Amino acid sequence: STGSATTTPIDSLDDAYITPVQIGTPAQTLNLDFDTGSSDLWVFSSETTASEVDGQTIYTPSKSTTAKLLSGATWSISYGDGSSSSGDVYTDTVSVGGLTVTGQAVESAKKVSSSFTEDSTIDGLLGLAFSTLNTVSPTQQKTFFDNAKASLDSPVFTADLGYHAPGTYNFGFIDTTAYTGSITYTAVSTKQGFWEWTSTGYAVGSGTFKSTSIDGIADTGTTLLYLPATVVSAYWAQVSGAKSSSSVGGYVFPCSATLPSFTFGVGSARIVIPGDYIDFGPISTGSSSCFGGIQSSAGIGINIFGDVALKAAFVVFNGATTPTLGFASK
Repeated sequence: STGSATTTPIDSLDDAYITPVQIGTPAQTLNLDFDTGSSDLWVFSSETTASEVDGQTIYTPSKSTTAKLLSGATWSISYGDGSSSSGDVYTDTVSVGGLTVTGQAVESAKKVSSSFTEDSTIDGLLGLAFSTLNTVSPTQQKTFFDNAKASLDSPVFTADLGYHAPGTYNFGFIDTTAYTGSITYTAVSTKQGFWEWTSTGYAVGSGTFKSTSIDGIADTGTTLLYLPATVVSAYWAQVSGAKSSSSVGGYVFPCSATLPSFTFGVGSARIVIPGDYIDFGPISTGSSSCFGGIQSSAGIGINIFGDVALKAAFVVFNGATTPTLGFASK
């Protein structure tokens, strides 16, 4: 089997991407944030505290003839941005782009933190990291990809995120029309539960490439590109007036600037992020200070190849017995 679904930016900045997902019988379609940095499929629901729901579409398990309470199971997750959610668990039928999994754990939120409530466009998350990170207790649950894998034509999914435009998540096949050149594959460590890999270096604009190993994670659920402070300083030093602002929480730059590109290495190959992809707009409405799309990972503990980086590539998440990642230009 295969599936193919369009993923759409939630706003004009590509702050996140939503993909429609069918849950239950008859189908209830929710727009979920596909997140290769986590491993829980959770949704706003009829169980979510009413004051914490503000415009999201909810899953109502009592209206699904295939929903079954997973008795005793609870979940609770905290994300790198400080947001969180928790609740109980049902199993139900879940379809993405024509690919159907029966018995998928659907984690129903009883509580969500303010950032989720405040984002009316995201109805939940669909985790695509390794199932070892799933938070369901006492019986850990499998991701949608893990449950689908055996049925897929090939044990892979691909992320093709757009810049200020829709893109595609495919399951079970590699669309050879969706990229240019060849796909370069690179090793993955699953030891932390992430799609963790080592970039071979970087360049700023037209500058020379610096060969240096950068371990990080391919994370569709993180907006920006978070890299070591040395790398980030070298980038912003090429932008007149750019500075790190403790009050804003990262590097800002004059909105009048033209940003240089940023290149990252995948083996001997190179992925070029155009400068425009690094502009996240005014820090506040009407400001002439703009927020940078490349930020330091120093306070995180891990480097994160988020959407800023991934949207410049066609990315293969290869879930073979030994997983690997593939990157192609597009």
